[PDB]
Amino acid sequence: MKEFYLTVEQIGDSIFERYIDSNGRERTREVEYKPSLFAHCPESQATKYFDIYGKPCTRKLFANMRDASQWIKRMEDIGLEALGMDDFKLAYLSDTYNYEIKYDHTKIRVANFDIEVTSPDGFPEPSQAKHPIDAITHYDSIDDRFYVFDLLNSPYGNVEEWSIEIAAKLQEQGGDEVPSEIIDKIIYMPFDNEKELLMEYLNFWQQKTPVILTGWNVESFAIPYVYNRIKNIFGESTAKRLSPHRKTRVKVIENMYGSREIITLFGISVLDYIDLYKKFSFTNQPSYSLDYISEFELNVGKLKYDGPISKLRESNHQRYISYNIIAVYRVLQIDAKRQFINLSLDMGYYAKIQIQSVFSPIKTWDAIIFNSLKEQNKVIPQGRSHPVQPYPGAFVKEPIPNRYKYVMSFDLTSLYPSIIRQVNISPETIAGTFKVAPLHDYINAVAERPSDVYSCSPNGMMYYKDRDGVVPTEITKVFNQRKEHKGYMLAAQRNGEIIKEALHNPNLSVDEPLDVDYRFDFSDEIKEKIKKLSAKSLNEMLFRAQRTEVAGMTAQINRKLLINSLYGALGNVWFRYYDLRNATAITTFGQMALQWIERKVNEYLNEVCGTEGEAFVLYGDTDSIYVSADKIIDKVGESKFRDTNHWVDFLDKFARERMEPAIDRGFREMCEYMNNKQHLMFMDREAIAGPPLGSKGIGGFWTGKKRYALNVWDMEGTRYAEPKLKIMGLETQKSSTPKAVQKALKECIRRMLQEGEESLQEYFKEFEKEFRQLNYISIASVSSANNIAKYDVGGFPGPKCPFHIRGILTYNRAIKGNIDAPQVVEGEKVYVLPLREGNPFGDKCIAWPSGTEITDLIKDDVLHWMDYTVLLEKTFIKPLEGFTSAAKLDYEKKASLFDMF
DNA sequence: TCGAGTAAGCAGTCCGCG
DNA sequence: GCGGACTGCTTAC
Ligand SMILES: O=c1ccn([C@H]2C[C@H](O)[C@@H](COP(=O)(O)NP(=O)(O)OP(=O)(O)O)O2)c(=O)[nH]1
Ligand SMILES: [Ca+2]
Ligand SMILES: [Ca+2]
Ligand SMILES: [Ca+2]
Ligand SMILES: [Ca+2]
Ligand SMILES: [Ca+2]
Repeated sequence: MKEFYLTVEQIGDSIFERYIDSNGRERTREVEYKPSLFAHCPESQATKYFDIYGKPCTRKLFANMRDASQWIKRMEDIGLEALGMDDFKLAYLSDTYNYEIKYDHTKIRVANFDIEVTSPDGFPEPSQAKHPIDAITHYDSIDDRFYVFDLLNSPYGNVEEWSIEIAAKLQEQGGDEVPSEIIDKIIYMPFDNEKELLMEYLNFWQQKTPVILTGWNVESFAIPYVYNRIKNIFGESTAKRLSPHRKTRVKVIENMYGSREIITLFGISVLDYIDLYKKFSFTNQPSYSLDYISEFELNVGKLKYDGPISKLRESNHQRYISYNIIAVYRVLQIDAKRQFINLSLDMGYYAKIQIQSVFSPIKTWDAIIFNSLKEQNKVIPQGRSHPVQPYPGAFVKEPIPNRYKYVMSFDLTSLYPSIIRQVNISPETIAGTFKVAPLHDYINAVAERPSDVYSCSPNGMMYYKDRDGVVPTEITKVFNQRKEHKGYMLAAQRNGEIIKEALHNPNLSVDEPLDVDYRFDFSDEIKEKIKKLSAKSLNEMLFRAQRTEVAGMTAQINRKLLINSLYGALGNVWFRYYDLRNATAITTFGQMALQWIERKVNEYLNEVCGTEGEAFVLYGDTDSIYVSADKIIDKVGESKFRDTNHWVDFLDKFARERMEPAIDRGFREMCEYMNNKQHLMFMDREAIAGPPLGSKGIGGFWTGKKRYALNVWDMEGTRYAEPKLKIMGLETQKSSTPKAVQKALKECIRRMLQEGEESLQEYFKEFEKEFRQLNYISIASVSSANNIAKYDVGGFPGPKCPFHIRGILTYNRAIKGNIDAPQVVEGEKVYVLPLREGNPFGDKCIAWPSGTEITDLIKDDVLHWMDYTVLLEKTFIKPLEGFTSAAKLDYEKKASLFDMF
């Protein structure tokens, strides 16, 4: 078995490494690693080492890591570049694992934990840790066991042992419904006192030391709480046993508004699942409580209990412990679906970094590029300081606000990475500059050809064509990986639609789901068997197909994120290869590419229609164009189509056989114009959209840039069983829009696009009539809440106080004096409701922590005084008015001459 | 919100606009 | 009442 690292740290002049040896055993070692760094040397001196620009370097081998660090400092004192990898543990990993790492996840100890702390006087601050830890559940991936540490005796109450038999039974039996599949995996340990609990936990931790440590808010709460509580009870040395090297650091995390403290445990890789979720999920959620996210991801019900959490252990210890266990399991269930741990491991081992560095694309790419260069005996440049400077981005076309009946969209494959590769954009491939014409002149192909020697971008930059830069070389590798996983994702998606179709005609039989790989398009044999299956089996297959789609989505979209972040890093001052010339080369080329192909598509369609000067491209943003297909449909005549699927087939074939070849020709000419290294502008059909055949639906509409809705029948080769709304930017897509209002606005849009004006009118009339019955949470707005203190002047709104902050200040006055009441936390999200004039809260709105019921003391008053009229006008009527005016229709029936009959 | 980038939309404050 | 200048927040890419 090939060896692989688990964790690596630098502690003074030593590297401390945990690793899996060639026999599959976990080991630890301390290595007196002697790092090398580099200085430029005379061309006369014979070396094998060259910088990225081809300048020769001499290697300097240091007696230890502190000597190397001191040398860097002195080189700055002299004013000379100190070249090489200054993060010595990355150099250590590069030397020690000089091959593509194959890791075995079954040997990696992944721990998932959660603690409970009863607190009568508000939130238990981890820096203080003044309250007993009364429960820990710690799941270990190697053992596949939930270890439960339960405090029976506390100053806040003495309790009886938790019962696994009660835990297992249904809620209807008085049980806790702990999932049957984990019941046999629970190892329950009760304790007579907190000191014994914590000592045993540390002994357990020593035996089963996490490599990856995760859970929900573990970095901000659980870890600092446990560390500080042990520190308070036993002293520092004992608390440091949470580190396998007995080293910890209090780390100050800073933002624009303030700072917070976390505990760095040397030799452990903390991947807090909340942070993995925020980075890798591509959602923006109204709440990030585990109950909220679990309900969203898994469709599990919120865990119900009577009274406040501060009294739960005393009143119902049985439920208290069961809920602690379930909380740990829910994170495991979310990871089973989303697979963010798998992603982090893949990425981390690929780059040869500490696994926790997957949060930083700058660190990830620094390591990838370093390792790549090192293989050629090339030497990385020193990082330099740069002032933050703005630079230009993508082009977005201003659409004419209107309905658009038939629409075909086209999109460039992985645009910015493709530009990097096509143009050959890299720190070491810069060849020089040329005199720039206005962008318009390049778009229309009237400007002089930039170069007959080098590969060009319309920002004035020229690049070598003789060899690929390291940035193109390395970005291509990850792009190719992304392509494979996107293939699996789309196959799974297409497979899901086959099952959805079959579910229209389920067979009356007792069946089992088919044992199949959803990552590959179903064979004819599989399709024939699916048509014979029961609804139970089909639904189970659909669930499995959709789970496979999600797995593929995680793998593909986050590889996309990584490569797009390499582009972004070029425009971040902390990146070793920061260069606004290269960042701007990419974006400016993109602006040209979009507008160039806009022209070419307009030219092609005008030719085939026999018309002159009309605009077929109605919209474009960054790398995509939207083409009006009305005239193409009208050339055949709607009466000649059998059904909706018939004109969809026709447009699909037209896009693939006619437009794509023309688009390809257009881009090949642009490549020659810019003298680029390799043609990689691949623009393929994305969406086919329109109303159902024979209906009064409008098909689609735009209100402005980044704000549109389309009724889509086929998306990237997936032919839907039922049409899918593609809605971008509109209020249905915003986390700030109330839940029930998103739902209502979506139905309004559906009716507009699929059914027409009259259908829209009847739904509006009903919503307006009934909406006051909707649950208050479902009609509350949502907002992040920053700078509460800034706008707080004696408990009242200061100058220019934002609406949501005003609401928080109102809440704060209403709960004043109560240490029990939930506090609004700076930087988190709040629900917001408007209040009718003359209300007892003394202001026009109130806000409270999102994902929660408002506290009982003020709930009745909030409900009594909620301003339904303002709520409706602001969240529903205003956006709907926007949609309908753009689409040129009315949400309320206009008076007619027929009324007088 | 510690963690790659820019474009650009809407809500709301403040206050001009005879 | 609406718009511009501005802050705040959130989305598309
Ligand atoms: O998070 C992002 C998204 C997009 N972009 C830029 C780069 C990207 O190539 C371009 C187009 O984004 P898309 O969302 O269309 N995806 P892309 O073309 O990169 O990939 P895909 O192949 O999926 O379309 O906009 C970013 O820089 N960061
Ligand atoms: Ca694209
Ligand atoms: Ca694409
Ligand atoms: Ca059937
Ligand atoms: Ca796109
Ligand atoms: Ca193609």
